[PDB]
Amino acid sequence: IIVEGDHPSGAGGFSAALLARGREAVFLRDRADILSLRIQAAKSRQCKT
Amino acid sequence: WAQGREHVVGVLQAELEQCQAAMKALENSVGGRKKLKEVMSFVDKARKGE
Repeated sequence: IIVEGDHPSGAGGFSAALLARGREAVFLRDRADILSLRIQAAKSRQCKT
Repeated sequence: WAQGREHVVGVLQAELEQCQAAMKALENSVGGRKKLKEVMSFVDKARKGE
């Protein structure tokens, strides 16, 4: 989907503060995944050496 | 009276149908039917004592 706004007010039914809250939410999601993936890397056999 | 009785049903129901459509129409505008039902849940709650 495309929105075309620098500052979207209501897109897909969401208020201007609601878009901010979801953005932050995706930042937290990608942060969490990267952290899990690094924990798995720390328990990897290749970090043993 | 019988004639008015027969007509009121078809008229009144046609008014109801345009009413439900306008509701759907508000649904699409707000976004999801699920979201609008949420805000409806918040308003009903605030209207009750909940």
